[PDB]
Amino acid sequence: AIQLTQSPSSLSASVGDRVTITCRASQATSSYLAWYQQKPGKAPKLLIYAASTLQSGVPSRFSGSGSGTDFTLTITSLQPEDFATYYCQLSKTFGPGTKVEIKRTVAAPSVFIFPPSDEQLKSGTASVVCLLNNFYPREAKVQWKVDNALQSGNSQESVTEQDSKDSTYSLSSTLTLSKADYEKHKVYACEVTHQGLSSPVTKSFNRGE
Amino acid sequence: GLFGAIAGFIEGGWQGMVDGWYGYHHSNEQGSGYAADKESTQKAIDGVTNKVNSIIDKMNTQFEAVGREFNNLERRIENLNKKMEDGFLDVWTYNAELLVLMENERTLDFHDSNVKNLYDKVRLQLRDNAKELGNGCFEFYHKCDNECMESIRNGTYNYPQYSE
Amino acid sequence: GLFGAIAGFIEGGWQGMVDGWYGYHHSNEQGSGYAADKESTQKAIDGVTNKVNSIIDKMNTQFEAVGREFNNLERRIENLNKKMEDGFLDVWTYNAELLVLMENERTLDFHDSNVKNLYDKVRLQLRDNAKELGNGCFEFYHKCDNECMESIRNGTYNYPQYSE
Amino acid sequence: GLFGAIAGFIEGGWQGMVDGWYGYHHSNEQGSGYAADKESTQKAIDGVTNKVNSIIDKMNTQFEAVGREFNNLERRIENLNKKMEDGFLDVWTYNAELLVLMENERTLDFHDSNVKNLYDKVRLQLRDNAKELGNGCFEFYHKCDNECMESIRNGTYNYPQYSE
Amino acid sequence: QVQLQQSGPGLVKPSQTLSLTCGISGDSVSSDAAAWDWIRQSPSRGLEWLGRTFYRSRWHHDYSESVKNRITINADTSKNQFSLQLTSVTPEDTATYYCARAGVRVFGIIVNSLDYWGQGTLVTVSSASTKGPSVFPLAPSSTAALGCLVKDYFPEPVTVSWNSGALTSGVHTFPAVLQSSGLYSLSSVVTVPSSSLGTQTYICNVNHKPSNTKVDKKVEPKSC
Amino acid sequence: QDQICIGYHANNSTEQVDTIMEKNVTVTHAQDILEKTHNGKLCDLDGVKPLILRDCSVAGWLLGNPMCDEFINVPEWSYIVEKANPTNDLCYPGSFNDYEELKHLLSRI
Amino acid sequence: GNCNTKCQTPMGAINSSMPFHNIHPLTIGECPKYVKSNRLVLATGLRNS
Repeated sequence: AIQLTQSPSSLSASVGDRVTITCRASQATSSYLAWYQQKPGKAPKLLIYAASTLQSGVPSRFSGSGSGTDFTLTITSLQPEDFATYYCQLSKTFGPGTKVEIKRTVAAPSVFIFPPSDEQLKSGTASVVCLLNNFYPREAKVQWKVDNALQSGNSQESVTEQDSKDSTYSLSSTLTLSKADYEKHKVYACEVTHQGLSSPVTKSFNRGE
Repeated sequence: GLFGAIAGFIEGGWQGMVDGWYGYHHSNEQGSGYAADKESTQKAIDGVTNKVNSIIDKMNTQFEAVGREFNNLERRIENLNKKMEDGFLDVWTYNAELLVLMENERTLDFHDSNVKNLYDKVRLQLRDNAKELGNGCFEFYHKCDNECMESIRNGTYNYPQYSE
Repeated sequence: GLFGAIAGFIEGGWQGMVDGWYGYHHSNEQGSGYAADKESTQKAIDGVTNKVNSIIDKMNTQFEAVGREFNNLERRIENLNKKMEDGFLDVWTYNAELLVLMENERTLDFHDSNVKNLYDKVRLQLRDNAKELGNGCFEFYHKCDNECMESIRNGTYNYPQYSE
Repeated sequence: GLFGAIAGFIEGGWQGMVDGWYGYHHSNEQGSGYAADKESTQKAIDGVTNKVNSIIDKMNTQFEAVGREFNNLERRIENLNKKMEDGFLDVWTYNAELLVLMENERTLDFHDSNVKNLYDKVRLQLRDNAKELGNGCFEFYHKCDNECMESIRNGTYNYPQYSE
Repeated sequence: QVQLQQSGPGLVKPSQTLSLTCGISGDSVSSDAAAWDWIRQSPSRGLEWLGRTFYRSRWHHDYSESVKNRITINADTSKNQFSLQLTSVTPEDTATYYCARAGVRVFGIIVNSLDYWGQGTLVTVSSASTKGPSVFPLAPSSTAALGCLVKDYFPEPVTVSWNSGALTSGVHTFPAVLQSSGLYSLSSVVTVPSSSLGTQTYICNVNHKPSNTKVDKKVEPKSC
Repeated sequence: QDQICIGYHANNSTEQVDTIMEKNVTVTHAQDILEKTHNGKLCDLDGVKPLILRDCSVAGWLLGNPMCDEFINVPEWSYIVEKANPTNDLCYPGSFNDYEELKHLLSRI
Repeated sequence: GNCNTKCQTPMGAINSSMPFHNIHPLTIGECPKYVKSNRLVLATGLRNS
């Protein structure tokens, strides 16, 4: 029934900086409003209810205010653990939720490449993976290179959530091909370009050694 | 009550409402269901919260009886002090008790007022498309689904619906 | 009054009622007759009795000014005592007068509320079988004898009576 | 308000009324026009005037703290005097603030009562010749000119007018 | 304090009967000061309130509008549990379901702000059948990194650990990706000092309970 | 035949309040605001320990009664506590001129 | 006894938050106002049924 809007739809700040979120309800019911935090993969966790009262066990760095149609949630000094999706609810309906992202200094990733295992060679398919560890920001671009020929449309990648301790990302990119097509090639290389690097970094190996 | 809603022209309260002091119970082909009129409940919650805050902060300078010791030949001034402190504590007890009683009265009557006002809000929209069954219910002379009920709740009932 | 019944949409009170503050005056082929709505009168009598008891027992520790004698060189402490007792007696007179005034207000409005609530009780049963003549009377669209009136009094009016 | 007229089943107040707190706004072939229901406004003006007079004259013997000087070895009696005057001034501040608050409450609710009572006065005359449009207006089912409206104002509406 | 522990099969055939059960510890499902809600969250719809039960004088059921006549919630005091029962499931129900305890009040009335939650049960509906995962080693190169590739399983989720949970630092468990064949796959990586490459044994422990598959794979560097 | 009904919240509560026109009105939820429990122990005040005169009067402590050697050296206190009728007093009889005024002065030190 | 409280009466301590109390007139601390009543309940809900 009641429709909630939530602003901004996303943000980014550094540790210590004070952030504020706004939940605009079409209705003015002051209490009935409640702010939850959701980390990736876990259920929400009630932070504020009645829009200005704090649930027992929550650090004091959160504070709810506002009235009429506009309620606000203020965090005074961010934490590496406060990275999360914040939701506001009005008595039975949740707002779409905002994503509090941790902004930090840039970090150069560690790049590793793992070739297909012989057990997969039995299966008839060959899967190589490029793993990118402990980097930031999300921006990162990967090239797959076999015998100095560029690939496209034959790979797919997945990044993890921003880490809860040092606030970095990590990534896997999977290149999956037919085993005969793999045997037709010798060189396989993963090439990473990122603001965290002054130069594009290539790591490469040959089929069989 | 003083307005006649609670324990009056409405018989008793619903055990099935848990999220509001007042509300609706609609029954159509799409089922039955309770709903809380949140806005009126918020008016009442603000009323009670401001009342509690008033009680706490209006008697935040009451009187503090500090002890004064006297000798055996100052019986007069000692008795003066004694009955002075006694009288102040009596008058402040009186004030606290009167505030508590009068606020209980006003609060019960405020809730009664809110129930009667909600019944009147529904009636003033439903003017002729419905009929009062005398105990808080309204019989719809037309067919109206859940969005009809929602428009009644949030207060936008559209009178042009043919009703015979 | 505050609810509009006494000296309002009902013009004035009946000299012919002696056994209740509120009541009915039915007129059918079996004659006319006054009746007292005892239950509402008992609610009002309890209200007033509890109010009188409250007034008596809420100021049962007021202040008792006992006399203290002082010499000619204790003018300061004597004046302290004098204006202390004076101030306590003034504040307790204030409390008594405020209680009396506010209770008169609430009691007159309570009676008005009771009259309006009784009119509403009759109307909420008689919903469509009768018509309001605007001054406290209800015209019956059907024929109904003294047991009809008794069922209206004790609150069990049966709506299925054909009325055209 | 507590009775539901102001900011309730009547939406808001008319800027175009300047000579009364309550009134009518009639619209017929002879034009539209505001009128003040003077009698009810006079009831309200008397209410407020008597309230102000009560506030002024009910605390016309409050307490006057006259200064008494003491030496260095009369710290006990000096402190007695000091906290006595302090306590009296605190209790009288309490009384003044409570009177002001409770009177604001009663006065706002009195005005709400007056608006609802005027709406009810109009409805109880217009019983079936008109229909409620739900926001304080009444649609006349017959044709009635300015003297009709005047008879409604002063309270003598004649029900025999054929209305279909 | 309070704990809500969920159970129920993660795969349910289309148009069939979905049934979850939230067991309670620390309070009473017959509590007069709380209500028991069922919520669902999906990346498409966000958090949606599904249903509620409670007990004042009878058993009261308060259902939503998006699940009119499609939902039923029960409370069993014999086991101190409450159960969600959703009929005629369609593809639109794929989501994470949470059982919650609505029970922070303000002057005695329950605002519905959920107070405690269950660890959530992911539930997908599909025409596909269950498939056990295959686990493949990812050996460190000759400071070092190694891991596991879990391939070809259905449905979500899958639990992965290292040395029965002894290794926690530096572990990264990746959100799975749906393969074009309609199958799920992900990887789990961990970095360690290269000095322990020969002396520390690293055992990968995978559990896929819809398939009831539990596998432990030792990953060593490739010799020859 | 659709119908809507208006009602209000209720429960199995028993908490009773008093009104100026009615006694023992049963409401749904009520808030007590009066305290009636104590622990009965002379406990510290803001961390600073009191000066619990065990069996000495104020005069005995100040003058240094021989049976009061407990109080030869006192640390800072928060409030002085003495029995209603001490037994260790001006052991040699007599009086203490303007005793109560010195008590008043002590009430500020 | 070895405690720590924020108010003290000659017959006990008050670790309480209410605005009033009825233990003993003479106190010391940030503690409520003395009242000679045996019950001060405030009605927040509405008349039961």
